[PDB]
Amino acid sequence: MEFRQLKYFIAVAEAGNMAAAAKRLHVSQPPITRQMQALEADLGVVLLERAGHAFLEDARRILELAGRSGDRSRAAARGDVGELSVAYFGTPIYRSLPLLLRAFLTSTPTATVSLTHMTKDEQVEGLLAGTIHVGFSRFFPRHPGIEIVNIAQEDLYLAVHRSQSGKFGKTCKLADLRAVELTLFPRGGRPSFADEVIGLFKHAGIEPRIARVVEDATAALALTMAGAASSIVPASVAAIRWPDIAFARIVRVKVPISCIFRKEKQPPILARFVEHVRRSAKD
Amino acid sequence: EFRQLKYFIAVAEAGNMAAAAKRLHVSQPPITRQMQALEADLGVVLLLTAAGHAFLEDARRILELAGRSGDRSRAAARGDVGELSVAYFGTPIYRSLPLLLRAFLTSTPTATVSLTHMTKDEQVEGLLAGTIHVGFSRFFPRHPGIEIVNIAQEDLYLAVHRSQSGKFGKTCKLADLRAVELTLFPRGGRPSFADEVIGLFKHAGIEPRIARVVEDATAALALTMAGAASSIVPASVAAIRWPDIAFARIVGTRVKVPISCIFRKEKQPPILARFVEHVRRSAKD
Amino acid sequence: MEFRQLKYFIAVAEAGNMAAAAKRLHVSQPPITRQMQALEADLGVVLLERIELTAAGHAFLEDARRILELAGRSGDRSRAAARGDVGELSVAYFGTPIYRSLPLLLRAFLTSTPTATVSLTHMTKDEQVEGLLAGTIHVGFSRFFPRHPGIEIVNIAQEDLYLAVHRSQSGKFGKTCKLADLRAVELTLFPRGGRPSFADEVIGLFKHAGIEPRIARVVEDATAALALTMAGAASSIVPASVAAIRWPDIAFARIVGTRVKVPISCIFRKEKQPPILARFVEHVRRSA
Amino acid sequence: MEFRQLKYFIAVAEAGNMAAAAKRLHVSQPPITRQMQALEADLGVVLLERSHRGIELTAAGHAFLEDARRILELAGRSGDRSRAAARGDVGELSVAYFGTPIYRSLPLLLRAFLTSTPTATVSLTHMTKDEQVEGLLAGTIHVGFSRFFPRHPGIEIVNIAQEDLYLAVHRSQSGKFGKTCKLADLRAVELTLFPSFADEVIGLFKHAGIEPRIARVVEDATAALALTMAGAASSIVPASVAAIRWPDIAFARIVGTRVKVPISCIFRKEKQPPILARFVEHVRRSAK
DNA sequence: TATTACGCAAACCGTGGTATTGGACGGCATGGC
DNA sequence: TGCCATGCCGTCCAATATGCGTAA
Repeated sequence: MEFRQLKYFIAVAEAGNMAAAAKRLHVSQPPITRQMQALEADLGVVLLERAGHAFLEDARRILELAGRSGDRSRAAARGDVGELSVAYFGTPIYRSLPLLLRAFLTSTPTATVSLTHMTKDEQVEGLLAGTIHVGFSRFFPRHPGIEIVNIAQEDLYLAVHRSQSGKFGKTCKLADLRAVELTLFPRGGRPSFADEVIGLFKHAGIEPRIARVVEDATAALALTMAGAASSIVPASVAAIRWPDIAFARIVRVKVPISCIFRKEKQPPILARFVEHVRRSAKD
Repeated sequence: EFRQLKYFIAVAEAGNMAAAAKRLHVSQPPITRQMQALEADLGVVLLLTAAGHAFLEDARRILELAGRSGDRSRAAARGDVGELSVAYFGTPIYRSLPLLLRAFLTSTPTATVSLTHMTKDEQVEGLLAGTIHVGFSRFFPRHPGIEIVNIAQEDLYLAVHRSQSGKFGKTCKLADLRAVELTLFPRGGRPSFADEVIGLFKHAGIEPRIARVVEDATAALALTMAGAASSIVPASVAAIRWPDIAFARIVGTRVKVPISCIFRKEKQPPILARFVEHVRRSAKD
Repeated sequence: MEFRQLKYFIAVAEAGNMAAAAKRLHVSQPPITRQMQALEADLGVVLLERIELTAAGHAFLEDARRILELAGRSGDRSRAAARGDVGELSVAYFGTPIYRSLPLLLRAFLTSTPTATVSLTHMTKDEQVEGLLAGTIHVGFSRFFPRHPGIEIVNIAQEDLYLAVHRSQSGKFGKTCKLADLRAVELTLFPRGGRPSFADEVIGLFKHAGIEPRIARVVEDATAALALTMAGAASSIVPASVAAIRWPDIAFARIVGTRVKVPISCIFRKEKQPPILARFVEHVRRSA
Repeated sequence: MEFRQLKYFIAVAEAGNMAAAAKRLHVSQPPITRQMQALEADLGVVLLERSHRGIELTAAGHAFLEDARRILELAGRSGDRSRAAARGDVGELSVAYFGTPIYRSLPLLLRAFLTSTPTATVSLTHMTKDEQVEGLLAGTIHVGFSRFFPRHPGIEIVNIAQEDLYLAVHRSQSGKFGKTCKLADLRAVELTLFPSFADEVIGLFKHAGIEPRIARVVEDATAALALTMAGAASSIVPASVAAIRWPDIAFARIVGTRVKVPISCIFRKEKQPPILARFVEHVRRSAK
């Protein structure tokens, strides 16, 4: 079986004659009878004569998917349809990353996403291999073939129990915070949030008081919700109305958002994300 | 062209063009030239596969309809009933669904059957698009236009190594299992069996000690046969007499799992209607 | 078998080389090497290989970290006994109760018992029963536990369940919805990989109510699920602790039913209990 | 904080008088009292009150005496745990399988290895021959099991045993070929094969001199057996598949010169872990 | 009106030792209660 | 008279350096 025999058969069916369709497609009569006579051999039955209803219901359905299939394969390359395998790590989940995907899904409504938790490292392997598309965290070291895109900057906020709201007012700076018993995060991750918080202190001269380092951002505020600790978080987390906790920005003391992706052989839906995240960067 | 699709599907299988030609007894220049012609006729980079995997999917669909148009037309001319395309997910494939298929093929002798493995969700996509007439599994969520009919219900059986066989006996309750290392299944087929087993445990106030979930039933029973872990199967598998594995009927009130099938109620082809009449005719049996 | 042979080995396995480790330890390379060849003698197994660790190296790593962090706990365990303080209650947790539940119990406990402190450690519903029976953890919190022969399971309270949809979907369910109201909501659950946990009970509670539910996705934790919900790509189900927090662009709707509660629970080894856990267990039972 | 003070302070407490401790320790007394100064200086707390009649443990004395024995078990017991890891006595053998050996062959090999290494475990995941090698090289999988493995750099094939082939046909059709049969008897039978495998089966007819009549083709073994016991197909299966008493299926031993499929065992050549290093010790030895 | 009988053009395949100096830690002797 | 601390010194450890149109 081949394609010409199916369009012929449909044309011969709609025209009711092996010559009325021969003009409906602009070719002489011998080939009309040359291919349907050969069509009834690629099948075995006698469709028409000087089972035909059974093979017609299929032939119009074989070409229908053929045209529709071409419109999928092309639109797939245009990145209009496709699942984005997003990987993440840490603080930008609470507010940052969700707004970036929902804004990207407004940009490309047919696309879907799949979240896969991964450390800043397992992203690099996951990107250099092709398991994931983008990896979200804050502090990424360079890697010979991975490009970073710094999107924006977040403020850092002190978290404290509501009982001690007035003890630090609305907002206070970094030096006001030498005796605060900061309990940071995360335990996992070789140089992540806490390590850079410690860094912004030494660059500011104050050696920080740190009592414990817990697993999550939500584990440091868990201790704060019980008054058993005080922590410091990005503006993403402080945007959430956390019960029993009070927040205060810290006043050259920002941390960034950065997605990482492989620079070679980029899938289309990934490049449509890169398009939306770069236009969303400078704005 | 039809010669083009084949080549492409043989090339996505192969990964390189040289091996694919070996599978077609052709050379590399022919398939390369035709893939160039096809990439140009479609308008998408298909190269080492590219973002035109959707074309691979639709081309598999097209060749499926080509074959199932040939065979369909033949059997329709013969006055036969045709070829009932049945999908299956999970454990029914082991014993239950084969008996149902035999009971249908003997009653409708002019009819044949074809099996392709799909998930509970892949089965609804197949029932819609016209890929399959009926799908078979255990726990189906309702879906508009699709109808579910459970043929019968099966008992559950603990499956433990023949050494740890005399410990449980001929039958055992769920409460006997509060400290048993259960290796369940199937891993990754959406909510299916293992989730129902956990639900049956959680329904009796027992949060179960579960150590593993492996590929399908055969992997769990292979870790059982290997004296590594015990599992829970339904009676379809337990009635296959697996070597070195002993089964004890898990007795209880809500300890049973159904065999259900799904089909489209909109446009029911005649073979599907005959098979549904048989299935309902075997609802009480 | 010597403490400096432990501090050297740990910094080696962490930095990944016998030079940045000596840099991280303020020593030279010869003594770092000389103490490892002495370490490989008292134990008898090759730990390091030209740097990665042998399987002997990793199994010995978790032993050496248990030793050092034990001495660090004792360093403060003694100074608090001098002042007669109640001390450190090492508590573990797994799952949804960390968002509101467990913070409030520790809040009230640290009010009634003032001289005590707490350490939070994220373990698994069976990684706890290991720590309990070994003493590394006093009480571990989570939802659904299996009975273990040495551990006493105790329930604390019930929490409700809330369907989590985007703020736009809020009118579809209003304030209250039942389980059957969700028969066709593509749900994104959690936690992924923490043995049988939350998602497996939600699958049960539907299955218990005769609803084989639609499950779309399972992600790492609750935070990752509500993220896909506040982005519109998901609709989730969270307990009361997660919903008691006001989350942006997310509308929570209570699930109404006669068997739709999930519990708060802690576990403790009932054999040789330290006195601070006793002052703690006498406070959690009073919560009922 | 060093180990010598831990053995002393316990002996000082167990003796009740530091003088008696030095004898049980086979040392002179001035070390005892001198070590306890540095011990209480590194800790920064008072453990012992001294009189002319002996000592008595302070509040820190008891509180640290428990921490002391706990540190000293692990120090001694960490050596025995590390020797087991290096010895391969402990470890999870992460096996990956593909196809028909899972029905009987691989279970018995895992059983024979576990019988010979009882303090070990097995994680059984399912992978394609390409996922195995793409995983063995990376390291996510210890050993891969399947029928026919392609020679690849970095790995090592081990053809351990051979399995005869068996005609699978329905119980009704069972008297048509006998308890055994040669390859040529199967000229007319319509064979529903499955992969890989089905490529090698046709090879076995073609290598004995037959162009077989292939009817259908699935890609699951239980899918071929399903059609067979349903009265819709016949197939050719390994002995592991025929070893299972299949409910309505009958099996007939295919006999002939070199008509058998092998059981192959694939693993990475370099840098093999202990639990694998013993497992291959059990693979090659059991080849007899 | 549908097959047939032709020919020509077109399609398409063959780190680990070595040496020294500083400290640790024990063992005898004395002082303090 | 035990029992605990304090010096002094010697030895050991450790760490830096073919497929159509045309014709029949």
